[PDB]
Amino acid sequence: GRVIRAQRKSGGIFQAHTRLRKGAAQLRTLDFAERHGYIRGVVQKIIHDPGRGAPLAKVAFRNPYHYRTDVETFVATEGMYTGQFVYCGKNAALTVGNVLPVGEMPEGTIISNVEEKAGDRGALGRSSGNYVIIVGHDVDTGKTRVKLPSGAKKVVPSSARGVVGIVAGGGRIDKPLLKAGRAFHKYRVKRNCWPRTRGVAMNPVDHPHGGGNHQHVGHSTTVPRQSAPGQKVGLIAARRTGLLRGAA
Amino acid sequence: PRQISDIKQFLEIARRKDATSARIKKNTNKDVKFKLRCSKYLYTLVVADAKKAEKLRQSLPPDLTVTEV
Amino acid sequence: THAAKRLGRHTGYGKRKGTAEARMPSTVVWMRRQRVLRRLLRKYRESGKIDKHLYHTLYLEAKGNTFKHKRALIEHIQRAKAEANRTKLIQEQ
Amino acid sequence: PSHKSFRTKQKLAKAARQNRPIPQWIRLRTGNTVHYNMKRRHWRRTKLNI
Amino acid sequence: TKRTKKVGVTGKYGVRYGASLRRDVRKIEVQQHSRYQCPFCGRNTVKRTAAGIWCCNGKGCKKVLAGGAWTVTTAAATSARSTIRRLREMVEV
Amino acid sequence: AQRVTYRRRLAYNTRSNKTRIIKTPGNNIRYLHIKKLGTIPRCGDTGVPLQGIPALRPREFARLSHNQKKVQRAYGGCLSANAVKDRIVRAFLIEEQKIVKQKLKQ
RNA sequence: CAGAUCUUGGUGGAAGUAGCAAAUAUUCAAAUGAGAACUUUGAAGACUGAAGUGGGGAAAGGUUCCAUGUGAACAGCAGUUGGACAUGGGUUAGUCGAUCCUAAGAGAUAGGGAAGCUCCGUAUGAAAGUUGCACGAUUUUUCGUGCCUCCUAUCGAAAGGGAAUCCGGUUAAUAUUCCGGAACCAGAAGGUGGAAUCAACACGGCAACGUAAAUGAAGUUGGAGACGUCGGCGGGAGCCCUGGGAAGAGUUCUCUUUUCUUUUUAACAAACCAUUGAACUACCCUGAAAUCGGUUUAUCCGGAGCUAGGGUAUGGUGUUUGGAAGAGUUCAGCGCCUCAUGCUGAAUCCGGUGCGCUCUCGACGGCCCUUGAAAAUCCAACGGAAGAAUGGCCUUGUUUUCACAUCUGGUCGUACUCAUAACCGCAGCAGGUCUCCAAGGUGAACAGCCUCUAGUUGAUAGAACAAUGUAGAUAAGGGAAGUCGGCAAAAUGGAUCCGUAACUUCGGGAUAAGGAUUGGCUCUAAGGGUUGGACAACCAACUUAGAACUGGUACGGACAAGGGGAAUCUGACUGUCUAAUUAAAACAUAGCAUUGCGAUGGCCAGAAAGUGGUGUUGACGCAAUGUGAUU
Ligand SMILES: [Zn+2]
Repeated sequence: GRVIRAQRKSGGIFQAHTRLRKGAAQLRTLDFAERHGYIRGVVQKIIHDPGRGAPLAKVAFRNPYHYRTDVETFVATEGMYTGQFVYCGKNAALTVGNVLPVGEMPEGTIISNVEEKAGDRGALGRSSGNYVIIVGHDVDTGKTRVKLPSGAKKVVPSSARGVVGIVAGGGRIDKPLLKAGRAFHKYRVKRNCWPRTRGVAMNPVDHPHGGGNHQHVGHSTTVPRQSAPGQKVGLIAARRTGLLRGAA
Repeated sequence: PRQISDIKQFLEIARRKDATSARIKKNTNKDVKFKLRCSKYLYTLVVADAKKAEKLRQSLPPDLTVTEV
Repeated sequence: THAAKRLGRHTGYGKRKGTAEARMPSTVVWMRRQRVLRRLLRKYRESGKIDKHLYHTLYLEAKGNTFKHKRALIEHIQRAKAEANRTKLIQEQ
Repeated sequence: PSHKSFRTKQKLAKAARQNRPIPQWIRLRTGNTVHYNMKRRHWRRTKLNI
Repeated sequence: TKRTKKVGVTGKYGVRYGASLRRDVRKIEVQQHSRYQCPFCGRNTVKRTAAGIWCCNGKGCKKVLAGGAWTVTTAAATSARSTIRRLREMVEV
Repeated sequence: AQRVTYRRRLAYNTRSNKTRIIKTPGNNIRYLHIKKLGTIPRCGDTGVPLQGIPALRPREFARLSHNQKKVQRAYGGCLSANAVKDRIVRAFLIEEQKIVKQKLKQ
């Protein structure tokens, strides 16, 4: 046969389009000021990052060791404004836009850009309108239980930092794209993944679903998890199929 | 090219080191133009009266080479 | 031919190939009328014929397509001034 | 294209020099068969290929 | 003149894309292109930009607000701010 | 009417191929290649253009004298007058309140 | 060797045969020449008709460019001619490009794999130093220590960024490169003059801010470079149009104070600059506003300070000048071998116009689940390192970000074509190949048609109209009876005024369907600008509507330019594909639904890797599928 499109997406023309992107959205390097006290920064810009629904925030801090200022690229939280003072550290106040360790915050708080490990500069809850809820704590072997946007429950060390509030950008998926042009423009600044040709519309050489006098798969679309590349197409390791008629 | 308004500055520029030559131009409207060729610029002074032009020509430095156009 | 057209010849329906808006845009006609009306209102306000209270009203009516031309605007101003002067005379007397 | 490198211009100079007639006194040498050759290159018939 | 019964701003889309999709776009488009009050200035001069940037016009409060895609503030953000304030006030004591 | 040609070998309407039609003292209509317009320096705090400074290309400022690129004031040529006034008032008020907080902390 | 659709070479019948028919078109006279339908000159008739058969470029070609000769081969006819042949000549730059910078990317080095050719990797797990500071130093200075801080290989654009040149003339062929004139930029020393500082770093304005200068080390910060698309509005430059004057030319049975050509002002420099045209555009001062006012074509602004008055800045493709009339252009004379082709007379003037065209600028508005490069380089600010002139006068450093002045600016390309003959397609092939400027009339118009400038008259020719053809037209009466099928053709067609159904997602259908008018001439009425004492004689303007009269009952008079309707199947629509037999109901699409994955992960890649993509990503995400608007 032939190498399928999924196998062909290893790079090259399938890389992300990052010319217009302004920078990574890392929180900050976990330093002495954030570990022991707090540090004050000023939000000097709130800008639009192409390919990302949520806005980005350029925040200027003061270097504690050298005569210099450092500009960060926080993920903008809803309600943040330019000229606002944000505080990052263990002793920061429970205010929207501040970055605090998860272990220094009560139960039920809504946060964003949460670290999986203390120092990775934000991993969880970064897309627009998404947030992470702090479910509980455990002082002995200090670890915090949190609820992720997908409903999963994750345990993190009680030193990971998170931003109080919700990622700015509100509900973006509520508006229909309404035409291929909007879909074309949406994915143009993201990558070469649009449009998509159905496998049953191809030939047997191209896709496992191609061929036949009628457009049909001919075999179960649910494929095993331990499937070789080139045949891991369709529904991979599907626990169940059909309409989700009641789920939690 | 630069233009000179007062006659005093025209004589001062003529009394310099770069004043290689001067040119006299007589126009149809009985106007006289005194032009100094310096190292960088050409300085032109406009005289609308013959009497003042004659006095200016007589007052020009003797070492200056004056040529009629 | 241009002189004849200036007099008014070679103008009828058989000599037109484009639509009326194509030959003369209604946007330009409205723009010309609005500028003329606003210029007249400003001149009257500066000359003292009307006050700012009446000028503001007439400005909004002109934007609202109340006056067809200068004559209509002048007539409306004359009626407003006459009524105001008559009411002032009644109040004074 | 009026925008040529030094190497290209030298190659053009060499090509123009090579495309010249052979003198008769050269062909008159005893035991020589240099009278005619097909190496004559015209700008429209055979291209230089850089 | 009313000039349109239902489609409103959506009327630029013609007869295509489906009536229900057109209405759903219409409501969100109205929210996106509606004015909002500046909490720091009071003027209704807050415009959207890039689906999340909200800027206030004028010589004052030139700040940029980070809000929702179509509205300055969403219900989820308002509830989150309220519960954060309640948690902060109950943890300060 | 007379028609013109580009004076250079660049044959495209790019931003570096700006041209202006001129009439010479020979009754000749021909192109004249010109540079882009200059930009007034902007305020560092408010982003507004700075009053009293000409709009020039970046290297054209080197030929100017010092006073023509600066306004005779603190932060002149970098911040606007309103921005400087706001900074002065903000600095004085915050320092006064810092002194008040220090004295009252005892 | 008689064969192998044998190999190579040569040569036949077909045969003086098919044919040398797209792109409207040529004719007369003279010259040269042995020879003229193709050469040259003059005349006439035409075409390209500014989205050109015109003038230039990018790529590509490489001498095809120019002059002088030849006509053996080629120019499918010819040749006195050529992009052919032969001999010579021709490309002149500090300002135009490359060179400099960086983008997508390429790629050494450290290091790690690989038997290896080599693969990954670009501050990467590297002792990856160029730079900041007077410690010696006669005495008025870049030479050996010390302590030092997030620097860093390079290549990569003749359309991205960028320091700087214009006019006139000149050659057979080069010029923004040469000549004459007039400028600009960068670097280097410091040659003068000016300015401040008597005892160190200026003044004025309330302010916006201004000046001829107005000392400023490291470090830090800021700005410029530097940015999408569409729409209307206002201005400027060039072009177009129009009224006079001057000069020349055309017509002149008749008429036309007539028709045509010229009437030009560059870079650069200075002063003003809302005046003449275009922002109360931004900011500042006085002042405090409801009977709210100001204001754009477009509804924005204002006790977070409106209107009004007065100022500050932004400043050229605006005005007045210099350049600069000495140039260029037009006309009229003298020499009369005329030699340097010279000399001598005049004009080159005064006005106006705009929903006009091209470019540009200014203030705006709409759109995005699209927000629309980087770097070199330059400038500004915070800050305070360093300084030494002395005897109120004869005496220094600084500034060279003030004015004048000196020197230097190297290397490479520069001819010509850019195409129905200079490129590619076997060729001098009706094919293909990126882009700049774009006159008048008709007309909505960069539509079609004619014309001006410019170019060309080049597609083997002559004679005659047989059949059958190719292309273009018409046809009495019938009107699809033809044919698988109204295939083809015909019919409709512009604009203005009436009128317009079923159905529908209420947006459409719709120009539905169906009707009337259209010329020329003479008038009438209404709709706008400055301007002399209720007004007003002009100048400068275009529209709309109506009426009479008239003729071929004709008039979008050529050109230009929808046939329409009633149903069924199917795809929702816009869009995409089988280059060279299938454009579709096929693909894609928005919408709908499902699956995996919380990073020690999902999916993909790699021989391996201290390896790569998604990922500058985090479930409103990525990856894998099916169905295909709405209901
Ligand atoms: Zn506000």
